[PDB]
Amino acid sequence: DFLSVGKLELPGSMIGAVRDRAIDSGVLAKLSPEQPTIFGPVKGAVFSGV
Amino acid sequence: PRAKIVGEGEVKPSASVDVSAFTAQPIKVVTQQRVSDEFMWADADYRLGVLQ
Repeated sequence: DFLSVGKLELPGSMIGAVRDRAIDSGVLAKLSPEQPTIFGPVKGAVFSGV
Repeated sequence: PRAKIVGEGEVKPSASVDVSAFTAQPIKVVTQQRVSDEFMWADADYRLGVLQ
């Protein structure tokens, strides 16, 4: 009955990603500092009693 | 070559030349050592200077 959009097959458009979603990631990094060190086995001292 | 004693009528002969050609083909040699990255970081930050 008339000219439509169906005959003019449109490709569309892309809206890929959102830049900042909330990710679980890592909890531990929140409770204690990172203490970065040199490669190799790490050793420290443990004070136990009172 | 060796010369020969020749009379006035005798025939002056000839000798043969000795030639020896030698040839060498090019050869490539390889030497490989398989090191791990765990070692590679070690010589880097522990300061040993192993590779150089």
